[PDB]
Amino acid sequence: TNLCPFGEVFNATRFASVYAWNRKRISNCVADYSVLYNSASFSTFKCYGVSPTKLNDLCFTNVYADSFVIRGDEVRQIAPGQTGKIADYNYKLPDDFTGCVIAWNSNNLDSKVGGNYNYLYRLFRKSNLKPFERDISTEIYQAGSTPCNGVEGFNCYFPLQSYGFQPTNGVGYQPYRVVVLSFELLHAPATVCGP
Amino acid sequence: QVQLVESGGGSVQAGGSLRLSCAASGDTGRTCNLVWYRQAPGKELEFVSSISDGSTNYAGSVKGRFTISQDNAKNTVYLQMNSLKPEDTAVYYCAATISRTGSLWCEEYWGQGTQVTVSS
Ligand SMILES: *[C@@H]1O[C@H](CO)[C@@H](O)[C@H](O)[C@H]1NC(C)=O
Repeated sequence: TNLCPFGEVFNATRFASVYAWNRKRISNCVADYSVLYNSASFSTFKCYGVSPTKLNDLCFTNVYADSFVIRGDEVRQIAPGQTGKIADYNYKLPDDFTGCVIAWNSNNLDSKVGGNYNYLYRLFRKSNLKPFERDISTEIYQAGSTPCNGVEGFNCYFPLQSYGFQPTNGVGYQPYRVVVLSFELLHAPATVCGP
Repeated sequence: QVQLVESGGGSVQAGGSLRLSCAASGDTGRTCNLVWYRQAPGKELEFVSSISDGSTNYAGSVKGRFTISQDNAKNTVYLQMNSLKPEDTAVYYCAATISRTGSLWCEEYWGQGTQVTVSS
């Protein structure tokens, strides 16, 4: 009965840029999801394919915890069936997702005077990501008929852009930390259970 | 336990040169890629150059003047900056995606920045 190490995910001092989202595998442990659900710190707590009322009564083969920073008005893209720059090019949930999405405002940690440089997102991609796909490449995006030949400029775009979070931004443009919990059930022994 | 440490910034006269270094240390595994960016305060972070598995790219404004290279024997990438111009003044940052021992996931790390100031 070791307790699941969710603190390492939720309380990490730095989070990943969404294009380079992080994942931690959680297994062989007991989780009290009510602590997360009841925390006043989280302004989003939305589950799909499972009801919150059941989280402490179920066992799963593995839980994955993916985490990253996006801007507030993009949190809505972290849900099945959604679209936009984040869902299309950065982090994509599947239609049949079973899991929960948890988010909170991180303006106090993730903005900087003069604009934070640390948090980037992919702005251009030739096709949409498949669910749970990850793209950390930085090839020049060729927007037109002229080959870019490894040089950024007209019609030749570097594909990642900084959010530039500044503490004075409006709330929709402020950083939010996001943790996505996936509940995986395989034909294998369950290892992560509620209490 | 991976860290990126920059070195090499400073003040130079227009036309001069500097060489920046971005050195990875700790429980490093494979580097998937590495990007040099620059930002002056309040301005949007700007792409400068990147390198991945030997392929390189550059901002149009620095192509021909700056060269990115991977050290043939060290966990370090250099940015050689020649023919410097006042417009090159900024804090330069490296960012890399690197897996750590025990993992196949390349995770993002950032250097601490180095000021470059070019005066006319
Ligand atoms: C994060 O840290 C706080 C304060 O140390 C702690 O009370 C909380 O349980 C942690 N969150 C987790 C483990 O999800």
